[PDB]
Amino acid sequence: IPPIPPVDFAKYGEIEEVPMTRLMQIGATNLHRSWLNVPHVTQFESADITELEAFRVAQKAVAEKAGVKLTVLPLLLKACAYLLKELPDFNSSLAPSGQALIRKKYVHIGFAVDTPDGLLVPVIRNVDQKSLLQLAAEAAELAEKARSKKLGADAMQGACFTIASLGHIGGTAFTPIVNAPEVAILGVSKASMQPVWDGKAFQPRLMLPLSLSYDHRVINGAAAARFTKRLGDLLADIRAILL
Amino acid sequence: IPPIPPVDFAKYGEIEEVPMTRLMQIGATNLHRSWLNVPHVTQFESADITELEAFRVAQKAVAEKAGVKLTVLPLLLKACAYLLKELPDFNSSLAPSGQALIRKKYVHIGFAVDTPDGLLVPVIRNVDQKSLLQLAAEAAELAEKARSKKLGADAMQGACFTIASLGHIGGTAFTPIVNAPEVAILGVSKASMQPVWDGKAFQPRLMLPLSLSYDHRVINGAAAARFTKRLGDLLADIRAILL
Repeated sequence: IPPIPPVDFAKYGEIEEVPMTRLMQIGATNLHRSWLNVPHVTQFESADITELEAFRVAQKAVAEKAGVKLTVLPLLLKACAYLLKELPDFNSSLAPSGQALIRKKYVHIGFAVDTPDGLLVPVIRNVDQKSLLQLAAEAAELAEKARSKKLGADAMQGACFTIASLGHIGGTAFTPIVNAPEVAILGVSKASMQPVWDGKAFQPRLMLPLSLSYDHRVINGAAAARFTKRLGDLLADIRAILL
Repeated sequence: IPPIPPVDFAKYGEIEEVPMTRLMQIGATNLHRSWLNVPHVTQFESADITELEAFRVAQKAVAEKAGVKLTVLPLLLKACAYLLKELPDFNSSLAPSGQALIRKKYVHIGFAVDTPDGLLVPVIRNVDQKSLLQLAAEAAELAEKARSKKLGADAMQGACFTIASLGHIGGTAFTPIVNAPEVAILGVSKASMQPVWDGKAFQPRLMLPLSLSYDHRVINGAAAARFTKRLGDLLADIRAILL
């Protein structure tokens, strides 16, 4: 692939060289390898989380009694695990022969933690089997170990899917890059009060922006549209996970 | 125990003798054995099922697609199974030595089916592990087999708890009899719209009457009051089963 021509940046003013941590360099390589290997499409959707939010906030007592903080992330992890089982092509990878998908029968999900040294994506194993306060505890632990460089490379392996949440900082939507060999990554941005037509008038609903990027070789437009539609449906009423 | 004196009923008018099925006679014996063995207390509670009802009715599409009818019974079975795990003394039996409780580490629940021949209480095994549409399917099957005399005595065994629902016929509450060696039975009656004080005014909420009878040798008043309070809490918001 043609390289970018070097420029003498100091011809234009003062420059300074800072170096990249080995973590950034690793990260840089993996993103570039994914970019050139995966033809990316991003499907955008918004989910009504007004009732989910009310639930979160009411269970503040129980979560503190348990010592966990219950954010949107365990609710997101539980719903994507239910969906990764319903729509199995999202829980799979392209076999190196280019002619088979390896469908995984397990659901481990990674989530992006941005640390000073670079991006880490710890993996919670068997998300489909853990409860909201279990995933809350564990997500929190893995993030603290990630920040404190105590995350062992074992916990960075064998994910089937990645959630990347930037809702705590800002933004309306973004187009994340698939962590190949996974086949999809869910970006989540900031929730806002939005007018939503109730058939007769506009009601304020709290809306969560979702950005699903996927590997278009494995997932086609209709399948990905159906995945963010079911996810918006499960987040609007998380009780559907019970049936 | 002193017998009831025989009366010549025909001195007062015409009488007719109909016989009891063997099922009624079995049933008659077991109830009398429980009655004389278990000092019974009934704890009454009401649960707000307005939102549960809305959920039931909205999932009518999914349940029909699955071929199951989703009544209140699978929702009741799922919540009592979660609770039978939280409050383990309800999931136990008095050991024959009179000095130990056998705590069961499994949750199988029976439910009363009134058939022409008599009462049958089929048992769904491992209710804690099945989903609302799974319990819906299975409850329906077991009831049809019960009515059609095809219920094998295997499926009438090893229950930990019994739900007896008469909400489809009527009534405000009743005092059910514990099926010893179990230690409790939940009676459920008809839901009604009821005014419920919202701090400022009376709001109509749909209220489900619950009647928990228990074996007072094993369960004391505070524990049973806490059990129907948690059950009313879980039925008012079934999402708490997710955490």
